[PDB]
Amino acid sequence: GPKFPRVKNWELGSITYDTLCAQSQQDGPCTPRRCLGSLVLPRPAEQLLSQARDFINQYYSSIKRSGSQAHEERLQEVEAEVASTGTYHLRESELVFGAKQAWRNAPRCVGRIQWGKLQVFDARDCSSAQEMFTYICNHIKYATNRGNLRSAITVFPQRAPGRGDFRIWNSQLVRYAGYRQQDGSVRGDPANVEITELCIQHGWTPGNGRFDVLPLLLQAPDEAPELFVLPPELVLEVPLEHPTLEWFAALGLRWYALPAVSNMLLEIGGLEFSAAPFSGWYMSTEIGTRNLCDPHRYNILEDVAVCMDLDTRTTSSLWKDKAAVEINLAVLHSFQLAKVTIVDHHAATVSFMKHLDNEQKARGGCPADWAWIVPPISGSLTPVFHQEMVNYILSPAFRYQPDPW
Amino acid sequence: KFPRVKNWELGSITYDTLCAQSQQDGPCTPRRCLGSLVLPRKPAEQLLSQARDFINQYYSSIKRSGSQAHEERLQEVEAEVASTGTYHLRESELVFGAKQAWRNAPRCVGRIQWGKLQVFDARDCSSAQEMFTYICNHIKYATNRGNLRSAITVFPQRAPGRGDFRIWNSQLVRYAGYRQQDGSVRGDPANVEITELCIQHGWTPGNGRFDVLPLLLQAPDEAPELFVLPPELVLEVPLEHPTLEWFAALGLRWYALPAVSNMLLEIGGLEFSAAPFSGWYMSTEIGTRNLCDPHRYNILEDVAVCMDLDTRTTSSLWKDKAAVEINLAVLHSFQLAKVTIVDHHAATVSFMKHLDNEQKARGGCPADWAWIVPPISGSLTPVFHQEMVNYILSPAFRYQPDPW
Ligand code: HEM
Ligand code: HEM
Ligand SMILES: Cc1cc(N)nc2cc(CNCCc3ccc(C#N)cc3)ccc12
Ligand SMILES: Cc1cc(N)nc2cc(CNCCc3ccc(C#N)cc3)ccc12
Ligand SMILES: C[C@H](O)[C@H](O)[C@H]1CNc2nc(N)[nH]c(=O)c2N1
Ligand SMILES: C[C@H](O)[C@H](O)[C@H]1CNc2nc(N)[nH]c(=O)c2N1
Ligand SMILES: [Zn+2]
Repeated sequence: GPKFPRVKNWELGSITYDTLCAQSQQDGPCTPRRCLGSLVLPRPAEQLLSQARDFINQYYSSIKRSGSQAHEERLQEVEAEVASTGTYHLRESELVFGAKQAWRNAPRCVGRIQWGKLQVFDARDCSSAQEMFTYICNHIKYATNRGNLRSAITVFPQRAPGRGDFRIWNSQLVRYAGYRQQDGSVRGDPANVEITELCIQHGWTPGNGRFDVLPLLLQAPDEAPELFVLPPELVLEVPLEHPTLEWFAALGLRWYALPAVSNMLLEIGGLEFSAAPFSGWYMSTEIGTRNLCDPHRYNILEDVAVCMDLDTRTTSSLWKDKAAVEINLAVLHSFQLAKVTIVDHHAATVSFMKHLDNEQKARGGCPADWAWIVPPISGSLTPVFHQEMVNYILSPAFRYQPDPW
Repeated sequence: KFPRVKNWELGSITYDTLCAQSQQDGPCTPRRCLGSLVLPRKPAEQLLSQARDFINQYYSSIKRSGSQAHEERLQEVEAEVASTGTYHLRESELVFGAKQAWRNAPRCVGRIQWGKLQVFDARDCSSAQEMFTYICNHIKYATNRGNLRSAITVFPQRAPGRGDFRIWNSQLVRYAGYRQQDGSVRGDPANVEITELCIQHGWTPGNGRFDVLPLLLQAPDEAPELFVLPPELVLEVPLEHPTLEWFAALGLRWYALPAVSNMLLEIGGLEFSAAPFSGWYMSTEIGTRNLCDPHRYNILEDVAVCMDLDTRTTSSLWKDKAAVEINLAVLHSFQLAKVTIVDHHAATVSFMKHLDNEQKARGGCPADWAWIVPPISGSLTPVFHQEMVNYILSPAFRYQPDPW
């Protein structure tokens, strides 16, 4: 009936219509002819004004003062600013509204039922690579909260016309090193080879563990990146052990407790925040399945499989499956033991169902990227597998951005 | 420009320029992506222009475009359409179409096999009665005593101002689902509607968890007649776990032939509303979906209780654990009974070569990423890390409304 996407859940037979996507005024990667939905990365005062106006509108609507004289005065104030400085500034609580919106608007995040509880740290005053380090340390301390993790974000100055961006070069605040070996292999995390090399070029004296935390490479505007090392006590880690296979502890596997992305642009009302790191806490398959078992990461599947005594000779033993499950069980049980916040793929996807059900009533939809929302193990076994999803770009958004170098 | 496709496990990059040949539209626009939707939302030289293409496709396939045989065939088709508003395909053209329709189905992980397909021309069918005979034969050939074989049977095309040949059942083999007034459901919940359609057309229902349903066959503009499969055509496998003794006690079992009745074959503009096709199972279809899906047989918890696992909390991964034991029992049983089957690992590996062959022959391969990745152990298989482009090529297998 309705001229909007029909959306069906096949477990339950229930149907919904996404009316929110009518607000998506950025084009994604698909067209009538080809669907590029599996792609990870597909690729003026005039222009700013219209975005700004749309954000202020979103904001005043969020506090139910739409069309009020507060609202229409703010708007005038902004055009005034864009008029003389070619840009405009945000208010504290605007900023906070946007930072939560970009989280809420983020299609690849199963964790969004929490989008409301986000501590936003204003660092728009920060003026040095030194001070960035200080802000970042505060964040890590706060978000970690001794293993009782608290989602948070820290926002450094926005892009100014004709001036260097605040940029953090590492992809995450915590990243194990990747050491290109003499024989050709990589010691540690192969995902992090290039940054590991860059720290080195910039002065890092490098270890040779599998699990060496990298220093940060913080860049203030128009200045060469500066190297900062994290105090080992600030970086909580969890040693991985298994609840019934006593040998698993012997593999010496560790993961860090805090997932903190630091290379993503945060966009609000057309304002671009190039340094704006945020943190939540892990879903257990991020560690157990992708980070530890991906062919092109630590690739520890055959190794566990062999200790397990499995038939790694043939696919049909499902030796890969048995191994990956027990590795995931180990990530779960270890974090639990350590009193570090962790959520399994079942419980996370159940909560996302509730989120969808929530956002249905609240906005008439929730933009979602099915491929990224369905766990990388036991897909069919989680509710979101059977849940059709519409994906579109809403703003404020978290965007990808070129590596500074 | 043209889509840039990357493998995130190897670092390789391809370019799908075969997508440039899609002339059907998909559910997506630039503002919204509806790739995850299971179904869509639902004059005469358009037909001709579909036929002219297919004929060119066919003659280019056998290395003879522009030639005489091509030229004439083009005009044959033109003339038959101009005078009758439709036309017909010669059997070798049909066999080609049917094989392309398999090759182009973006949801199939098994297309490494696409050249090896037995085509039965059954367009000289004029009754429910004949339909049944053609189907009984499909099964015996395709089943092939458990050494399974890919086959399609093509019943007469749709025709303007006449009803359609239809097979009402979703698959030639399905288990009856009886809704018991207790809210609950005996058998396969996915099959309740068709079970009742069967009952009401005078089928004598059983009350087992795995009751093989009869076939409702419908020749044009007549009521569907009801035929019963001879038990020795329905090859079934009992499930049993290679190390868990107690598993065979579960009385589980699944048929061997996955054959689909309700889809529509489209070739050069012609539509075939009855054209069932079969292959062999991939183990996860049975082990994960059909037995563990909450809305199917849903045996996840029972098995888990039998494994003495911890139902109490999700974080013991009991769901995951039980599932893997199930998929194993399906791989065990089938391999023990010498019934063709393939595990999800073996399957996606072959698909990767298929992707590579396709990239070299046509410059691409239409793939539905969400359907290619198995229902367990996603990233544990190489297709997870492979970007895919999706689009509708013709010939094509399509969905179509149930005939009621
Ligand atoms: C609080 C618990 C959270 C959980 C369990 C969670 C879970 C996840 C997971 C599992 C992914 C996919 C990761 C991958 O495979 O790369 C993801 C992606 C994402 N999350 Fe969340 N998240 C949480 C908090 C947050 C917060 C606080 C924010 C923003 C302030 C956020 C923003 C995002 C974004 C933008 C992505 C997309 C990643 C990308 O585009 O590369 N998440 N999240
Ligand atoms: C020979 C071994 C084969 C294997 C292992 C295989 C595997 C699969 C799998 C796993 C699916 C996903 C279906 C689902 O999850 O429900 C699928 C779908 C599909 N396959 Fe294959 N297949 C095989 C043969 C064939 C043949 C012979 C044809 C056609 C002649 C075919 C065409 C299709 C089509 C059209 C779909 C989409 C089904 C739908 O939309 O419901 N495949 N196949
Ligand atoms: C807040 C957050 C929480 C959480 N639990 N997990 C989180 C995981 C991420 C991980 N996103 C990175 C995934 C990726 C994207 C692009 C490319 C490339 N090229 C390589 C990898 C980000 C934020 C997270
Ligand atoms: C050739 C073939 C081979 C094989 N191994 N498995 C195969 C499985 C199928 C199963 N497709 C059914 C999936 C579906 C589609 C639409 C709706 C609806 N509405 C509900 C379920 C078809 C063909 C197969
Ligand atoms: C090619 C494909 O998009 C890629 O492997 C995706 C698949 N799904 C994913 N899902 C999540 N959550 N994170 C990922 O990095 C990916 N990678
Ligand atoms: C909603 C979701 O797209 C739907 O359940 C899909 C997901 N992927 C699938 N993949 C396969 N192979 N078969 C399916 O039936 C489905 N179902
Ligand atoms: Zn799409």
